[PDB]
Amino acid sequence: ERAGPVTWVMMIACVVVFIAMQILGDQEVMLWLAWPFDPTLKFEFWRYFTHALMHFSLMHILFNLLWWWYLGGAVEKRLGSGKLIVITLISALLSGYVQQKFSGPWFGGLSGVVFALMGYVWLRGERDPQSGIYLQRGLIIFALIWIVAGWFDLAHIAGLAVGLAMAFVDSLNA
Repeated sequence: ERAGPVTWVMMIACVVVFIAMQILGDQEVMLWLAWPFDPTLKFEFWRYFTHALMHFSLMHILFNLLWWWYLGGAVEKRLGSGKLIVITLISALLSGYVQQKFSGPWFGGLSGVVFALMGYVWLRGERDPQSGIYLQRGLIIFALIWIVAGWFDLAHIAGLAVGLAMAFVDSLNA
């Protein structure tokens, strides 16, 4: 009667990891969950996705999970659990890949997924007001501020581009 099962299972997953991180420390958990730092480790495939589960502070997590719950829960409500899973897998895969090239393999966070969900929801809403999915200009304003804020350290754009591409492809139905 609220947010769907994919919205919830992600939130719990990131909660479990964040706690493990508190009890064991960041390093120990990064060591097993981070994008491979060494080609020998390229067959531990969980790492191409599991970087997205790790958060480094209670604000880090809370801020991502608020967006995830609002955006992801809207995608799962209007479009189903299948669509969220796939936006989530592809975006984590790709924003992890771009991020790793920008700055190496020691990173974590669901914000690549979150920027895919923002691009997606906003474009789908723009091109396809039908499916009940839309992003307020207030929130699109918060997206771009968040991006330029990131450029001044006050993944993102890669995420953004995946969500915009997927939403385009999904809105070729006029």
